[PDB]
Amino acid sequence: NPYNKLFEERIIFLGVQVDDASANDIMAQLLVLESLDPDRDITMYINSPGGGFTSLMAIYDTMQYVRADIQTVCLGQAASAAAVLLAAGTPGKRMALPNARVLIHQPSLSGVIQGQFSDLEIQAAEIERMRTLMETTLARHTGKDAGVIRKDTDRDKILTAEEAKDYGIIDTVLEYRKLS
Amino acid sequence: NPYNKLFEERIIFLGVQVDDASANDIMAQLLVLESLDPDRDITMYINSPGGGFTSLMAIYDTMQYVRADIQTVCLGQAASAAAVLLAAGTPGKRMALPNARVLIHQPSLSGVIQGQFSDLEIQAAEIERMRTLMETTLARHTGKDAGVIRKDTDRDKILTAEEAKDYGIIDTVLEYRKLS
Amino acid sequence: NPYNKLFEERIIFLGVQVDDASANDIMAQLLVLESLDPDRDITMYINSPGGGFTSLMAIYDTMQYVRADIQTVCLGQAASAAAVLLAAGTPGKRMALPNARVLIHQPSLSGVIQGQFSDLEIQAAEIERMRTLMETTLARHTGKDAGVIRKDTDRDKILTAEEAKDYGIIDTVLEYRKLS
Amino acid sequence: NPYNKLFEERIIFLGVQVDDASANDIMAQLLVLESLDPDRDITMYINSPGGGFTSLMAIYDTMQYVRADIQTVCLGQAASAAAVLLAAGTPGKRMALPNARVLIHQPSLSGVIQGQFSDLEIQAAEIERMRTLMETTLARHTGKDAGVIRKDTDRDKILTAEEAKDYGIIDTVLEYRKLS
Amino acid sequence: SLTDSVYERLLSERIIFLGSEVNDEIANRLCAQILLLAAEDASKDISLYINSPGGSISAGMAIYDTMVLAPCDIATYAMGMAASMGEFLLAAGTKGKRYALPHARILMHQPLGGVTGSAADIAIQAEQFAVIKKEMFRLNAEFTGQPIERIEADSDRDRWFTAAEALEYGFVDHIITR
Amino acid sequence: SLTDSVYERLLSERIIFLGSEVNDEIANRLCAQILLLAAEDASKDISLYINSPGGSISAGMAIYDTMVLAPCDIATYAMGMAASMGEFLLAAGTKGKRYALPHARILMHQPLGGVTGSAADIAIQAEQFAVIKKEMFRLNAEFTGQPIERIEADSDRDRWFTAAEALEYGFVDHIITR
Amino acid sequence: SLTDSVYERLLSERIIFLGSEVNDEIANRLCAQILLLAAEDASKDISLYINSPGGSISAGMAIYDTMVLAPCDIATYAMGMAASMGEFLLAAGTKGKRYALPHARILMHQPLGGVTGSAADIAIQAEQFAVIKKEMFRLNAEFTGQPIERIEADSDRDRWFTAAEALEYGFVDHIITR
Amino acid sequence: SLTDSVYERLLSERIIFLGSEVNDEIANRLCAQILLLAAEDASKDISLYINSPGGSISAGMAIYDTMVLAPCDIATYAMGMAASMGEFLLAAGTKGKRYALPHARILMHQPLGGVTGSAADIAIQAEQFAVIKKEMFRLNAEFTGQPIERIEADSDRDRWFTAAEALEYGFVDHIITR
Amino acid sequence: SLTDSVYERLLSERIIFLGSEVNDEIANRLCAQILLLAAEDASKDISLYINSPGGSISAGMAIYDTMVLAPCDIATYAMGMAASMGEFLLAAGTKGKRYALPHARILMHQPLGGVTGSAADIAIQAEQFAVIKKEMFRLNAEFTGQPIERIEADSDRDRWFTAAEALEYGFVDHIITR
Ligand SMILES: CC(C)C[C@H](NC(=O)[C@H](Cc1ccccc1)NC(=O)c1cnccn1)B(O)O
Ligand SMILES: CC(C)C[C@H](NC(=O)[C@H](Cc1ccccc1)NC(=O)c1cnccn1)B(O)O
Ligand SMILES: CC(C)C[C@H](NC(=O)[C@H](Cc1ccccc1)NC(=O)c1cnccn1)B(O)O
Ligand SMILES: CC(C)C[C@H](NC(=O)[C@H](Cc1ccccc1)NC(=O)c1cnccn1)B(O)O
Ligand SMILES: CC(C)C[C@H](NC(=O)[C@H](Cc1ccccc1)NC(=O)c1cnccn1)B(O)O
Ligand SMILES: CC(C)C[C@H](NC(=O)[C@H](Cc1ccccc1)NC(=O)c1cnccn1)B(O)O
Ligand SMILES: CC(C)C[C@H](NC(=O)[C@H](Cc1ccccc1)NC(=O)c1cnccn1)B(O)O
Ligand SMILES: CC(C)C[C@H](NC(=O)[C@H](Cc1ccccc1)NC(=O)c1cnccn1)B(O)O
Ligand SMILES: CC(C)C[C@H](NC(=O)[C@H](Cc1ccccc1)NC(=O)c1cnccn1)B(O)O
Repeated sequence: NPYNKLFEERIIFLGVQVDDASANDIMAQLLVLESLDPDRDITMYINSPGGGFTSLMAIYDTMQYVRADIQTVCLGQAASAAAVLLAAGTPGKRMALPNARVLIHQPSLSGVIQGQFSDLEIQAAEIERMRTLMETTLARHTGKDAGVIRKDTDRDKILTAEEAKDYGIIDTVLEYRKLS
Repeated sequence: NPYNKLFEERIIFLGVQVDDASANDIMAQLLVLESLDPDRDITMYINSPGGGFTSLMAIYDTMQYVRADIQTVCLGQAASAAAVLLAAGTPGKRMALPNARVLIHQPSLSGVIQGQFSDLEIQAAEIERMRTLMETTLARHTGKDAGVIRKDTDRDKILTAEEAKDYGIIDTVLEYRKLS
Repeated sequence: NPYNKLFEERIIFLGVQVDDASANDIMAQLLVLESLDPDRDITMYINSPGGGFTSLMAIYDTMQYVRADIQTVCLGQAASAAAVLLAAGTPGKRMALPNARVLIHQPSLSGVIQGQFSDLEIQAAEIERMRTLMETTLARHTGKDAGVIRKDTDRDKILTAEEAKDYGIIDTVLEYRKLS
Repeated sequence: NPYNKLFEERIIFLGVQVDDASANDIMAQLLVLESLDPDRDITMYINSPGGGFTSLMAIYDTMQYVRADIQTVCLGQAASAAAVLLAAGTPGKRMALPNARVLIHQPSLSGVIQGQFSDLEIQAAEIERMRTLMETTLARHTGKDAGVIRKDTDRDKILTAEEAKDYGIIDTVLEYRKLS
Repeated sequence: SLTDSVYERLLSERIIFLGSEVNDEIANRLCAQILLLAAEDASKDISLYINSPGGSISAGMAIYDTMVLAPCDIATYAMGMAASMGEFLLAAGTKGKRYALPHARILMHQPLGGVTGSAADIAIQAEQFAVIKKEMFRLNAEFTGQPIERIEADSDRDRWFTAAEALEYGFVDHIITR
Repeated sequence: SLTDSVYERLLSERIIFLGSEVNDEIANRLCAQILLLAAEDASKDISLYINSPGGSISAGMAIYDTMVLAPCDIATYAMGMAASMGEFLLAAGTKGKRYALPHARILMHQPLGGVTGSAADIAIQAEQFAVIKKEMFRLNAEFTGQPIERIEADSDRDRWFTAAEALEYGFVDHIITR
Repeated sequence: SLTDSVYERLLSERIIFLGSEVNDEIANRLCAQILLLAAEDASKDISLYINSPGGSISAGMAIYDTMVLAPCDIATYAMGMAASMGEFLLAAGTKGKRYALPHARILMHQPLGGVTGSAADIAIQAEQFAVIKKEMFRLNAEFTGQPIERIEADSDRDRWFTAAEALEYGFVDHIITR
Repeated sequence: SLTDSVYERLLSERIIFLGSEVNDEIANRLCAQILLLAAEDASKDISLYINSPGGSISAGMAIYDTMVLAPCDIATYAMGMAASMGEFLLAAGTKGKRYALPHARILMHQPLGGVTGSAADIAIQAEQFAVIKKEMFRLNAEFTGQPIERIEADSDRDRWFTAAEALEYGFVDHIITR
Repeated sequence: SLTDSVYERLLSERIIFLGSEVNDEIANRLCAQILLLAAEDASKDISLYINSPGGSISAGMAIYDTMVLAPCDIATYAMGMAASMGEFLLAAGTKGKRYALPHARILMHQPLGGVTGSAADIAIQAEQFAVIKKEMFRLNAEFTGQPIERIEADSDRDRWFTAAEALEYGFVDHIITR
């Protein structure tokens, strides 16, 4: 079973939309591979369209918690939260395939949430500290000034893997082993 | 199977929306780990958006019933009922990841319930004693005056884990162990 | 179980609509067969209607990453992304059944995405570099000038397998073996 | 399990609507029975309402590819794609039950596909070469002139098994064996 | 229309109908008709015929205030059904001029509503439901002449009345029989 | 129609109704009616009867600006319900001419809305929600004569008023009783 | 109707309303009204009152061209809300005759749209979105008198204005206060 | 209605609007209006103002045939948008009388459709799509004066025009600026 | 309405439109208009302009019988589209008075339908489909003057005609060009 043999070789496969249930699976997998061998590097494969900030920071804190280095490999897409998880790998071990896409953008409410203006001043203060935390996280891991990331994630910033290396999202664009 | 290996290492994973079926699973898991070793600490991982008050107080009473200490760890979100379950851990063992979110707010009817005014004086007296019980529970576990919590949970009170420690929801913000 | 016996004989079966979950399965299968025997050729059977560009370039980069040669065999259809994956096989090992259909066409937004014009200048710059990357990929693997492919994938270009050989999508139209 | 014991006795059961997933199962089954014994005849039971042309020509090419003779047996229905697969058996081994129905008809777009007229000149050139390929295939296997089949599949041509034998779709109407 | 034409000709004869549920649209056109008829002639009676399953409290309180502040005497007529706000506006007619047609049925019951939102919202809706229920029962006790304790006891569940039972209870003043 | 005919005859008597939620359609026809009545006679009062669950802020600000810039004195009448923008336009009447019918209920509450989109969109919606909420509370403090601190404190949740409580608070100037 | 009757009587007084979203239906009837009023009398001002959440660019460009090619001076009035195409047509009024009612709010933002179809379709939609956005910003820079660099910078996200801020920015020429 | 009343008064001034998508309902009423105006006076120009996203080919060919067979000169006016059948009927006006308002945008593109049914049905739809596309391009080459090879090349995808680009290309004859 | 007013004014000029699908509602009003115009003046021609995608056979046979039994000569006009029942009623006009506008397209095809129910129901529907198809082809052979074998052969699938091809085939008698 190919997902088992990834996990037996210490590869957590993100794969799907980052929601609660996807975040719950990875934190279960980050801690088991922490307990199996805390000194051997966990690899995290990321092909996710992102989504979720509390699901982001559940995966983010757990992959920062564990003793093992997290090797993040972007496969075809790391959008929104998944690009933050892609930068969340340990320095020197953040990888991307050459035609992988890194999409960084500020947090967004999917759909309108109603309420009184006192309720909405708090839901707006929440997405503002969701925004600053997304930028403070992505500044620890890209080496940028977090106001630069606010200017850059003002809109959808699609990064090619070669220019996600220059941005600091990843550290290495993966070279092939068949020359075609 | 990573949820089995959490449960074999005495970790109950909340994970999803607290409803009846989620509450039914945890009480089944709180009592089995009570029967396996009542002197060894049950750990409860919380990444829940909350919901449900009778499902809250089903999980709450069961994790207060068992002989084992409950180590509550907030992963990315401990909202509403889940933040009460997060405070429901034993003192000194209530943990949160550094970018976890604790959201405390008063109970709310999801959707309108119709009825005569005599029916609605009782559904309002119910959510009032749902509100006082949410505040009396959260005052036993945070050390606040339960009128302070009424002022604080008047709206949605988002707590960062460092200021959920100051609020008394958790006792320790978890430090990272990446051997680096 | 016939999909297991394909995979035990190192045959990855694409089969379905290329989306995230289909791309996640193949990259799990491309790397396991890379780890089982990196010098023995992986065969990729393609009967897909395509779809997805980040799911395309997730499968594309992984089948270009692995040490094993990828034998792409088109069964009845390689439309959209799947025709790019069909050309993504190693030269000399790109096969098609005689009545298989190869459909190459420029990337397309399924459904309207709304937004401000600054948001739409970026979603249009994205599908433009989705278009150039689809043509640069398909020019490395067909030996065309990538402006020829832009003229050819301007509309839906259905290729019969005998004229997908002349186009460079495949290298061999498969002859039948019926003892006859 | 009765479908396993069909497959262990080298009987591929078509059964359902010919779509991608049904075509993917049969090609997996045609090649496994090719690898188990390439000199022993695969039997293909057809009770399908048809559908799909690329799914047709995926099953068609694979049952023409394999070394084993394909014994096609029509059970109660071979319509559209399935009547072409019924004629796709080896000569002398194309069978039908006496009250089986063979329905041959030209390819059809299920539902309207929109587009510019340049897009629709290609979708019409596609169903025209879908139509000629359906007639060229059915002329190799029935011994007709492929313009005769165009006149005959102009509308829905329902063939009884006794007059699908005269048409050349099948070679033998199966006699009953009730030892009674 | 025809239905609007017949209602317009009865509006000329100072006969207005509450014939639907009392929502804000039917209440505003009745309040408009009472203001139009009281401005047209301030001394002739307005005949309000109630065939209503009841409706919004505030919509019916708009009608009731327009009935009271009109200088005309609003003669009310239970025509088939005066349930909920329909019995309220029936009993809100001028004393001596509240009529039940002999087979009208009067439904009296405490107000219905819905609580929603947070527990601080619902606690304020409940305070306001207690205000509306006390005021609706106070006015039904004023209209019928019953004690407010009996009004509150009878409007616990649905309390149905015939025309003769509504005459004894006090919703109507006469049962017209011609 | 009939309902449009009765409203047209009250428009001739300079009586206009805010009887629905204040959306842009009802606001534009009220603004049209106020502009039509102020052009017809610029010295007679316009009677605006409020039976409204409230509505859009900008729709009600269109009505409120048309009420103020009209040379006529807009007499407002709480008729059953003046909630949200309905209490605002009630209290926006000419001082001395803001009336509550005796069983009208006035609902006062901070504005409702919805945040959506990206975090830079929501940060601008929040700045504008703070501008609208400050301006709505400033005008309710101007209308009622209450301090803006009390207006902001009372319009935290729903704050219901009877006609007598709205008279004490300052939304209306009289409770007419005839 | 009544609402159509009040709008017809203001059309006789040369007062037309943009009171909805600017779609092609509301734009064509405004263009029809401007052509009808300019043919009726070519020297009197047309008062266009804007209560609009904005709408289609090409619908509003139809109105804007009909406003400019009319020999009448189109006096515009921000009535509650002038957003998107509503602020555009507000600022498209005759200079000296662009008014904001004192509590109107003006929303200025780059155009919204949607890309769809193939990458050659979307590349042409993007070229045309750059043409529309440049032309909308050029005209807002012409209307307000602001530089086109400031118009483009302020219309990145939603940029809200009060009546006083819109007077300083240049959308309106006066804030009428009577 | 009001909208029908303003269109009726412009129909008296021989101004008709194509203001919707060109479906058979809008085409038949335009063909009815052109036949009505050509029968009323056969020498005065009919002003057809186009604010259209385009529509059915056969609906617009009904309008185009009614425009040509009318003895009147149909003056056409690109008012905001003349896309597809809207640019066709714009360019189908009388030469010298095809106008673009200065901010109208003209969209030119090959016809859209849909193939469905069996392969013998679709082969006949494709033959007829080639006939319609050749005839639409022949008439746009006749209207604009462009070669049919350039019309076919430009109407491959969407081809947008400003009023000045449509004047150079040949859809309109003047850009009116007053 | 306006659209009904323009059609009423063309009905006074004896111009009726078949402008929709021929269902029973559009057929009955055309049959009503033909009976009304033949009773008004029994010697002047009725101009029936066809812009129709076709429709019900029995609805169009109602129109066709009303066209024939009218003492007036029904001049028919292919205006953009005459498909199915629209080409039938086009070709059903008076000989010498069947016109195609020069870019009308005529679609000729066998009738469509649906079989449903039991096998005894479907066998009777099939007998009746053979009766309708034989009668529709007999009348198209009578109208066009083509043999019924050619009508049946051409109406196998969709058979499209331009105005010039329909003139050669026999649906229309002239292509008017002015
Ligand atoms: C860049 C990081 C912060 C993640 C981004 N933030 C979000 O908008 C997502 C929301 C989302 C997006 C797509 C699908 C499902 C959920 N994160 C959130 O949960 C969220 C919630 N409220 C405000 C802002 N973000 B991205 O849109 O996923
Ligand atoms: C803070 C604690 C009390 C949990 C909070 N409670 C609630 O708001 C929840 C939300 C909810 C869930 C199901 C159905 C209706 C409403 N309240 C309740 O459980 C609830 C259920 N029935 C009546 C009244 N409240 B939170 O919103 O989850
Ligand atoms: C070779 C490939 C790139 C050509 C075709 N590509 C596309 O049309 C696909 C279809 C699609 C899938 C998901 C969402 C939207 C659109 N385009 C994309 O992958 C895509 C995805 N997001 C934005 C823009 N394009 B085909 O459908 O795979
Ligand atoms: C006779 C052979 C060619 C098969 C026939 N072809 C078709 O009409 C079916 C139609 C279909 C069925 C299921 C889902 C989608 C489309 N085969 C096709 O896929 C198809 C698609 N486009 C044109 C023609 N055929 B029959 O109708 O299955
Ligand atoms: C008249 C009274 C005593 C009984 C009933 N009236 C009500 O309670 C009505 C029924 C209704 C109408 C419209 C929408 C929702 C509810 N309720 C109200 O208007 C109401 C409910 N809660 C608070 C304030 N008013 B009856 O009219 O159905
Ligand atoms: C009047 C204020 C104080 C309270 C309430 N206001 C609102 O909730 C209304 C919501 C509404 C209602 C009907 C239609 C459209 C929008 N406020 C607004 O219009 C609004 C909301 N957010 C931003 C700007 N304006 B009430 O009117 O419901
Ligand atoms: C006035 C401008 C600056 C601001 C806004 N404009 C628009 O968003 C308008 C409204 C609209 C209409 C249909 C679909 C999408 C959007 N945009 C357009 O009309 C538009 C959109 N894409 C291309 C051309 N025009 B507002 O009017 O909504
Ligand atoms: C008009 C020319 C320039 C190009 C475009 N035409 C079309 O797309 C329209 C599509 C349409 C529109 C409304 C209702 C039904 C069908 N073309 C047709 O009407 C059409 C399509 N296929 C065959 C015959 N006519 B435009 O209108 O979008
Ligand atoms: C008119 C002739 C030449 C060809 C076509 N006729 C029809 O399809 C029409 C349209 C229609 C209406 C209702 C249900 C099914 C079909 N066929 C019939 O009216 C019809 C009459 N009898 C039996 C079955 N269908 B055309 O109108 O599309």
